[PDB]
Amino acid sequence: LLHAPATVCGPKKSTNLVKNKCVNFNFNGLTGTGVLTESNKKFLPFQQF
Amino acid sequence: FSALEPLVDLPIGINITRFQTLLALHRAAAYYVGY
Repeated sequence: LLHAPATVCGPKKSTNLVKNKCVNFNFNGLTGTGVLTESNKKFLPFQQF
Repeated sequence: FSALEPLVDLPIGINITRFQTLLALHRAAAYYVGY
């Protein structure tokens, strides 16, 4: 372990799809409560927020 | 007006002091620097 940023690490598990239920979530560190409903507005080809 | 987008980021964590460019030779162009 060094001051350099980590380049290799362990894996991560993925859950199944779900909608229309007010349930907790976690997307790339974003944990909150809401209804994961679909959208129409389009993002940039590199935006994840 | 300009609109610049992120290409890629590589964490290497090394001290960087000096900078320079690399050109080509053969056997007329301009470029700038901003701080």
